[PDB]
Amino acid sequence: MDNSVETIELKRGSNSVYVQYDDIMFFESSTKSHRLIAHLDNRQIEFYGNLKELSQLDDRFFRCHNSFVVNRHNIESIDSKERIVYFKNKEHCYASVRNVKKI
DNA sequence: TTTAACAGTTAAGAT
DNA sequence: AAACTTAACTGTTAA
Ligand SMILES: [Mg+2]
Ligand SMILES: [Mg+2]
Repeated sequence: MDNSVETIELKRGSNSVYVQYDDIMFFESSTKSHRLIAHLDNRQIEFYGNLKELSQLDDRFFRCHNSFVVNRHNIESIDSKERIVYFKNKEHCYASVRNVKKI
């Protein structure tokens, strides 16, 4: 078990992958029902979970949109006009009108 | 500056 | 592991 760095267990059936919090740029809802996609530095992991629970895990995980939970540690910049959040790995996600200012 | 109506869309709670 | 339901979202628009 990785005890020295905060980690989240992402499950796939009886398989588990432990991912360090700051490996994660953001989570988004999957096109697949009841699944989410964790966007890591250079990998994506699809798993069963809910965005609400993830946002409750840690102050750094913020619900910036109904469909997205961002890791504040990995935000590089925000285009506030278009409400696009940019991450250190060059990915982006969207923030909602009601949540963008609270990031 | 603020809140929210509107109407379409979606996250998440039996088999 | 992977259909049906509806509260609560969404951006636009207005006040
Ligand atoms: Mg890292
Ligand atoms: Mg949080």
